[PDB]
Amino acid sequence: GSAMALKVGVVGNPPFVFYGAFTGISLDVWRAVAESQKWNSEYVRQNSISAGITAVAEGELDILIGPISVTPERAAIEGITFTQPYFSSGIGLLIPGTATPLFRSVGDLKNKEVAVVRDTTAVDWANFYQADVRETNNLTAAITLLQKKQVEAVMFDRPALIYYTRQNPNLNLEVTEIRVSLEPYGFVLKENSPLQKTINVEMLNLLYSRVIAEFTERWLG
Amino acid sequence: GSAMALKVGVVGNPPFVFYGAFTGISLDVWRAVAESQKWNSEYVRQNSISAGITAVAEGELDILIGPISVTPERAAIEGITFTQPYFSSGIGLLIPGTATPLFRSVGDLKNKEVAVVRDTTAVDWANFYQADVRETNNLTAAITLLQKKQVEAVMFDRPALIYYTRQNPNLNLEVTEIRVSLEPYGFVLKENSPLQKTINVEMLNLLYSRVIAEFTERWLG
Repeated sequence: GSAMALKVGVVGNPPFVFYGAFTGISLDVWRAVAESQKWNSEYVRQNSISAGITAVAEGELDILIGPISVTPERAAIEGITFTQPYFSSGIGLLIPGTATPLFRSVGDLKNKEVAVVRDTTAVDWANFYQADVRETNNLTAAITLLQKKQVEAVMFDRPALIYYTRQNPNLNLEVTEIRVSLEPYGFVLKENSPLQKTINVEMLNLLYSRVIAEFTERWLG
Repeated sequence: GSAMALKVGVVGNPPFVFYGAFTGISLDVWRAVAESQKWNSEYVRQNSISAGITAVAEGELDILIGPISVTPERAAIEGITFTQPYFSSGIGLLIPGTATPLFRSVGDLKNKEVAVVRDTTAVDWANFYQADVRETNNLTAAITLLQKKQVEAVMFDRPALIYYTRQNPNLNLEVTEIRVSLEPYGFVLKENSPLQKTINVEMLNLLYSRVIAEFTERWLG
């Protein structure tokens, strides 16, 4: 169709989002939704989740997609609304194989030099657990600090950490059994958006038909 | 305060909803939300979920609370919108203790006389798995049919079934390990409701603070 394209902001990390142009679990979900409605899309990579949320509130974007945790603080932002969640993720920790005995619970996080990526929920969880928080620009930067020896762990979404370890088995890094939290992922629309109902129904259809589970299995099974 | 009360429709079964006047997990969640905003409530028991959803769409109710599964078909109903989910429930099966070997998977459901409560997601799941569906007016009626000997199982939300077995250990009924599905519970508001953002933030606060987990532990821990 020749209808005006929806402006789709993209933010996140593998396996949910990859940057060529754009691929990953989140993109598979959005594309299935867009395709079912014969919609045209224009993808714009966003610097951060909050930058993307502001762009949706300001009408600069029609929707923000990616592994975006639905949190009270974000849901409180004026002008935006979250879609129904499409994935239930856990926030975990990546540590050196030898540090396994040291990280058995969230209580062990206190005072430990924990690396986190700026503008992610991990920053807040790391501060809440009284870790020695060290913010970085990206996951690669946070892991490069662990690869060296400045931080005793990296706090980030569990699926992304697992994916990373699978691309670098040679590194001997391990994702602990510790779950700092369980957070649902959703997309961000403008409040009272006329697309909301259609997107929710479609995402729920994908969820219940186990199609999203297949997408996830393709990138992390 | 003397502000106009919100019309709160109530539907569901224990441990989420009990009928005196109204108590249970769902009522604890709603009350915490209402209390945080100093809101006044007027509770009206609903005959069924779809009856309650229509009452919200028609403006007869401001919100419908209870263990309401967020499904594509319901999200598609004109005039309504679901809040963010507050609980992740599983749909299970209640069978006689002796029938344990017979129910090891959803595939074993085909042709088995399965009892379901009218207007619940179990009706659709039972039909989808090709069981010999037998609709009843309520859970007590569906279980009374199992207590006799007409159905080989009762399909209903797992927490409600477990709660039931705990009030009647003398019956020797068992909730199988089979999970027909995993469904999130949410409340129903009028589409583009001015209360939406406030309710979502509050429910998310309750969720993340583990307060909802405490409510659930009180009625089913």
